Amino acid sequence: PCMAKFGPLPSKWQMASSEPPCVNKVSDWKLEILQNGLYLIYGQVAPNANYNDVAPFEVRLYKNKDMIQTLTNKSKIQNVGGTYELHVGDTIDLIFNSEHQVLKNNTYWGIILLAN
Amino acid sequence: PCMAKFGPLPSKWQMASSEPPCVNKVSDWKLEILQNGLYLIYGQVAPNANYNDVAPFEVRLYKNKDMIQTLTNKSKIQNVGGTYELHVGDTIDLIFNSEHQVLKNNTYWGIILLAN
Amino acid sequence: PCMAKFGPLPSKWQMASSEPPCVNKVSDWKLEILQNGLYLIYGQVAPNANYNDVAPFEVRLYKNKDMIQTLTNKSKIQNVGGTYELHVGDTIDLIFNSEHQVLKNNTYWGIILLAN
Repeated sequence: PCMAKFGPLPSKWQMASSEPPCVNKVSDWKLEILQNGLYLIYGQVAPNANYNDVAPFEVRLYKNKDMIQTLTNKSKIQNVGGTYELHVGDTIDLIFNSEHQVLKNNTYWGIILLAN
Repeated sequence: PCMAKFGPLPSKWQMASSEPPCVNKVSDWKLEILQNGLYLIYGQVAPNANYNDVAPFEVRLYKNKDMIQTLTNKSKIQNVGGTYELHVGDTIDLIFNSEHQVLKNNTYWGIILLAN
Repeated sequence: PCMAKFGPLPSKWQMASSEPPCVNKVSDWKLEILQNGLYLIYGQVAPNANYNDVAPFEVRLYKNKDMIQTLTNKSKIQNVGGTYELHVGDTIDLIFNSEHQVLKNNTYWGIILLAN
């Protein structure tokens, strides 16, 4: 199997595949796709309940430059991802409006190659 | 493969895995997770069209004590589940506001282990 | 693996399975299920931005005669599908309110057999 997961704390990027790998980590919360195929993106955002800064609550999942998911709910744990056919060079990134909107000890996302 | 499905009638819990199993049935509509891993929960709620009792319409999917899905639509067949990384000891349960809100001959949920 | 995908242009139905096959193409955008099992339907609708005809915007996914997904958003790329236990004889079809509501060079759907 080829899969990767970022977080939650203490972990950053964790990876497991054969050679050649299907993905490579770019930086915290961001990955590049190295093989064409059918992937399942998964994970969860646990929103910090006592978040009281001025930035509105929003978490955004990016495929390349385009948002593919917006999470707007400050109370409940919400799933990230879905099923995506992805191509070589694509990136996936999870971006928080404020690093404190979220509980990084219970926030993560990952990916698994399902098929070519 | 490791998988399990509850219902629909006439069936209750049906299971198939190797030893040791990845899940074990707790009771009707309720399962315990026995291995850490990436699961896909699936299934459907077929709402009883002629439901006329006082209880409002709602079906709830639970992970442990927390609702992970609420189904509020009394007319259409609606999918249950999604992709969840689950841990040893976790339960998943499907709870109906009234056993008659739903058509148990066309209502079920199941689970498959995707990866460790 | 057993899988099939329609589109995007230039492609129509593309298939790959062992014998006997799990699905067979009926016609453009429409497939029949030949084996009972757990499938994942995937894909995306890329809405034509400059769509200005009288037909309202809607894309519908059908399981047999019943809509299982409605896509109503004229601006963003939106995912199609989810996880469905499907039976022999079932059809899946993707229907557009107007063939021009959508960019067929970036519109497709596919299916993969996950388990029996």
